[PDB]
Amino acid sequence: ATVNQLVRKPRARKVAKSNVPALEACPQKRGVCTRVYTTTPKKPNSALRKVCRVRLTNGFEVTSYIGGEGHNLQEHSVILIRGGRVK
Amino acid sequence: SMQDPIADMLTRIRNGQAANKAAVTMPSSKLKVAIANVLKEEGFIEDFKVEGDTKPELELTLKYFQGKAVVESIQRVSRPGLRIYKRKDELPKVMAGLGIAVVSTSKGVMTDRAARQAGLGGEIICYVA
RNA sequence: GGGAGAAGGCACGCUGAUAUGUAGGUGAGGUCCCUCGCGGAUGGAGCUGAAAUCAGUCGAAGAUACCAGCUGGCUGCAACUGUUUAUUAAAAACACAGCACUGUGCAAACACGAAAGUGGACGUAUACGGUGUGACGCCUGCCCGGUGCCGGAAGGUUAAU
RNA sequence: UUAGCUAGUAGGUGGGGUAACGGCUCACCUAGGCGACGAUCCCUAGCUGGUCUGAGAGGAUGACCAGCCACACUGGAACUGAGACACGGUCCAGACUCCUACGGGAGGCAGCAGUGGGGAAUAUUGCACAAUGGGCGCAAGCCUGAUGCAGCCAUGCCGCGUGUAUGAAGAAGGCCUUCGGGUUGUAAAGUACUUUCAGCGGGGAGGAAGGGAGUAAAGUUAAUACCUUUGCUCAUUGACGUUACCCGCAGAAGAAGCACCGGCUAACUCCGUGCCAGCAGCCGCGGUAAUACGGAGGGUGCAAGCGUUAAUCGGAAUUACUGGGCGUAAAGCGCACGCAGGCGGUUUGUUAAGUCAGAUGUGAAAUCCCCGGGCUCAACCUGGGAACUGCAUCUGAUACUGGCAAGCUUGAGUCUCGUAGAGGGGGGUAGAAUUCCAGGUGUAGCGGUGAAAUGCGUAGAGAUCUGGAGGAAUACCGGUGGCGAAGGCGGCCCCCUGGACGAAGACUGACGCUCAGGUGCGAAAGCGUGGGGAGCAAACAGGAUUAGAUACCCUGGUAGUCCACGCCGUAAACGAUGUCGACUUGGAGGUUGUGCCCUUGAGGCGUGGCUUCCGGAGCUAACGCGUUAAGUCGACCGCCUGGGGAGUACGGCCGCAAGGUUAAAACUCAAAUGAAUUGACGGGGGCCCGCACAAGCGGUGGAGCAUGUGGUUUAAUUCGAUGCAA
RNA sequence: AAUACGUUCCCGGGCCUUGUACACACCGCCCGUCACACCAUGGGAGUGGGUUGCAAAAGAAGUAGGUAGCUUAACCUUCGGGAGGGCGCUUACCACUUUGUGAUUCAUGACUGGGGUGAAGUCGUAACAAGGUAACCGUAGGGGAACCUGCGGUUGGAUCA
RNA sequence: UUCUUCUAA
Repeated sequence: ATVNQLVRKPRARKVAKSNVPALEACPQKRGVCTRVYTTTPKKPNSALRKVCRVRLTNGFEVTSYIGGEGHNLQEHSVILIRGGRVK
Repeated sequence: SMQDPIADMLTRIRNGQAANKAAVTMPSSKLKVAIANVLKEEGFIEDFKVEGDTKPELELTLKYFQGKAVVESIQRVSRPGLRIYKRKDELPKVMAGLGIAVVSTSKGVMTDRAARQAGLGGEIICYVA
């Protein structure tokens, strides 16, 4: 913290990354349904969370949670994702 | 070892207040007297007694008020590793001006409120409050 | 250290100029010293003579003939130079420096010799003989029951006597 | 985890070249040039005014406006011209598209529209040069997809509505309920009033001023030709346009919706639902009574919008310049050396560099700020101001920091006498012990364990004495001792050698500190050759042990431990506290000096060095530290930034190797963590008690039957209790 | 009736004390192979791209230089020519393009290395108390697995007529 | 001397 050390080396402010990189700084991105299925969550909760494996515009293959209760989703379907993790 | 007599001086003032001593002595310098002749004038010490022939020794008298001390704070602004040169407009106000800031300009050593009325800035030594 | 001439690519004749011989090499007649000689300096005539540049110029092609490496990538095996089936087999075979074990105190061990004697060795354990392994790197586990070897001398067995 | 880079390179001379200077180009010399103040190489990028956030410091950012730059199918090149390497010029090569009678040609929206494409997503083959400009022309004019307009999107910022009063029967109805009521709710209904806007109908500025023609006079000239200048008339010029604004008209009319209510954070009930359906920024809700799911009611928040996602700062002091920390919560290199580096005692002059002050220049406009003005306000437009935190120049200033000289001695360093010491190497030398060998004596066990056993013994061990050999370590001293920077150093003697301290002095003149990179030292184990090998001892072997025992135990036993010379370079290398200063209450010691007082004995008064415990202030999250600071301040270096991943991967480096060293990322979690408190627990420690044990006696469990339970069976064997405490 | 010496041990309870990672509280917490499942990643015979160095080849257009040749309205002029220009010629430079060799980066890759994660498996129970062989650092060896053991160090360990 | 373990609200 001596200023000579501060002269020889600047304060490296830490660089943070996105947790949602597949959108690549976009609000929403178009996607293609690849597999629609359910998934049991981790220990404190017990459900069958409806979820779909998605091929995106940029070739990314991601999973994205189906909100709500009940849907009409097929594979090979055009959807749109907004973000947000599921805990 | 000896990187400053000034930071030696202010700390010997600082540790003498808490030690409740009446007389803090040290070897004297030309710049040391030029500061010590301000704080008597500004009313933060009572007496300084510069003596010594082969080597001048400055002996101070600490000002105490109502039992406790007068020097509530004593700092160092321009340290030897980092000097401070502020203009006449960037002169500070120690404790909203209630304390004083010792600045050395080309017109010797004075306080900041005198230096504002002198209208010329310089090197800020320390803060005394 | 190498691999590596890796690979790959460019130049190549002749004529003229540079410089009608250049760089260089050799080196007189001169000149001076000289203990004067089968001298020393100086001195450069002479001869001899590369290499390069530049500019021309000829062919389809100028290392023109003769002469004179095909290169690359992976892997087996042996480290290598070596040695060999004279006369169908040249290697992965052998040898090898290296490693390990073992024997041996000098009149050595051992070998050739009925013997004498000789090699060992005119060497003396950092020596010598034998066996196995075969550079270097990393290493080298378990079993002595068996077979050998070594050590033991209590007892059993037992020759000539 | 980019360290070397450069040959026209770098410089010169000469020639050439360009508007201009110059390897600009060439020739010839010279070998220079550059780089750790980051060259080089890689990745990304138009730059600034500004914009956004932030209290500021800063951070991010460059659409719109500007200033600059670059590009124009791609790659090239010149041309022309004052100005080009030319979006809408040429020429060549390419690609693609198109035409062709197949010989050939043509083509460039990153102009404005538009089409396709891509995409989460971004408008009309819109109109009009009236104004503002721009090009040409004497003018008139001509052109302008520059420009002014309209459409298009709640894209954003503003301004405005969707009425106002009254109205309790607290209506109906809804919801809820203690069934009493409550709430919706003055809300609506009703009553009176208002007509903004939109609509309709009618009226009606500014942007149109200039200029244009006809005219008059003056100037100019021979001119009253012309022309120029200044007055006068005729006409104008509007795309927007049905403008801005003004009156009628009619009625409450035509005009409100999203999000939210578990806490965080403003606002709850009811019902469905039952770890399902789901919810979810975080903590977390749902496993039959959910304020967290879904619905309803009610309420909260906003509003022509409301939400979600994206994206940036803030909060975040969470990189701490402002404004952090490193004893244990992440973090001080294992120490020492030392260059560059940064930092500097004291005093005098000098210098005026830094610094400060003043003055000039510039810091474009816009923007922001301040004071105004204009649009009915506001948004917006705009006047003036300040500001633009700078830089350049000039004039000062002299305290400090430098620069330059001179000094001084406190810092620092010598000289002089001594002092203590496991400080270092080198070579000896002892004495016990152990082992081994040999012998005497002697006899039946020895050894080991919890028990044993493996083992060793009658082939005479063990034991005992005597002799000899070998390696290794050096009892007691010995010490919360000593020395060394640490790592560390332990018999004695000798040889060589280091460091420290003290004492009186003498001298030197600041000679100082820290130190990236570098250099050395650096435990143990390990490595390499050699040696040596008593004891001990990984591995290994046997014996136990146990459910198992690759362990703990036993009996063995090899590397290894020792030496010589080299490699490795890590240790909880710890005081988990980097080095050198200065200040700041004490007490009790240890060790080592050195004065004084009669040593009046092992005494007292001093004065040093080092070290141990305690502990005041102070500090600390506490614990603690506490003059040897974890107190107060100085200088410089090293390091830290949630946990796992991980000091790992991948490269480099070094090494014989082992590895050392440098050092991530993906992914994952909402914890990890430190001290300290209260309990609990301990195959932890004390103290006490109980038919708890021990001391006793009788039983149960064997037998038969009674009774109850389990199980089985039944049409049903009703249900409940089910360690102790059924 | 018998018997009680006694408090060593056993069972339980209380008290002080210490340790402590325990706190629905030692019937506690806790670890690592292995089995399964999920997630990203290292390595990897290779494979396919991108970018770029390097060495040369390449020579359109263009311009500049030279120019045998053909040619040539102003100007000189004896009228013959003079210079110049044109065209072609060649030279210089250089685009397109080619060759080899590297480098770098992305994608992919049989297989293989660990890592992290599990509301139930299997094996053992190492650490937390003296965790029942104190714990841990180095380093070495061994071993299904936590681990074990040797040497050295640390206390960030309990015990005490 | 020996002595191990207690799933998921």
